Amino acid sequence: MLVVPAIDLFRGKVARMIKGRKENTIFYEKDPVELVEKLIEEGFTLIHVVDLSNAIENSGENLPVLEKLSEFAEHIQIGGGIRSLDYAEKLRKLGYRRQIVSSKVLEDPSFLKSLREIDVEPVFSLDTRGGRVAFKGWLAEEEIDPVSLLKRLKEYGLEEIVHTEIEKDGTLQEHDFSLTKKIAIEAEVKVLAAGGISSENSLKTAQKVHTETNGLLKGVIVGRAFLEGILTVEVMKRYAR
Repeated sequence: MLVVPAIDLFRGKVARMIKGRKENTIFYEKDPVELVEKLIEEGFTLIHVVDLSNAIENSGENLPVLEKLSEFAEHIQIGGGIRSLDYAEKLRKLGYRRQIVSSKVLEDPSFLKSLREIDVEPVFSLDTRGGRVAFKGWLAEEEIDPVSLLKRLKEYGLEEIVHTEIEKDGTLQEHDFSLTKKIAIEAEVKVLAAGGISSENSLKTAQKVHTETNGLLKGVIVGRAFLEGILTVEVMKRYAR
């Protein structure tokens, strides 16, 4: 299956905001380009990159790094404030075909079709907690059943998502793959599992669910555990294949 290393970029540097809080931001002493280059060399074919400068500060400070990383764009799925077709087109020109989107799709689902018109694969970031859809701007919404939401978006062309159980990294618990499996099978969508991916058991389990779902669960995304060295590249590679 796929084992996708993930890194956040903020002001040109590899970063991480603890439990999604900007007031608690940390920077890793690792060059973003050398890091991605090493991952490509170690055999990883897909890397998850999030431009926090664009997402949080509406800043283009990370563009130069993303342009230097365009050399590996075919192996990168990029996210971070992608809310307009003009910006999606710019990233696609740089080679980023796989783009992570979320809030814009909830506001205007036709955005999905529009992205496909410029040959972008819109990967919807589905955030959940306790099995319920949990998005910053949709906390009062009547429907918060994951499968229900996805079925609605498939009518608009949705085919793949990143399913993140958002509280796992904070509660120091591992991913609950039963939910991911249910979403994959019932909504019939391709899924990359995220959140609580910090142990070999989680990788072992994901590989099993990868099989039980006949491939719908494409693999997992390793973020905090990857950058913190909790999950070594050796172990990650063992399940990459």
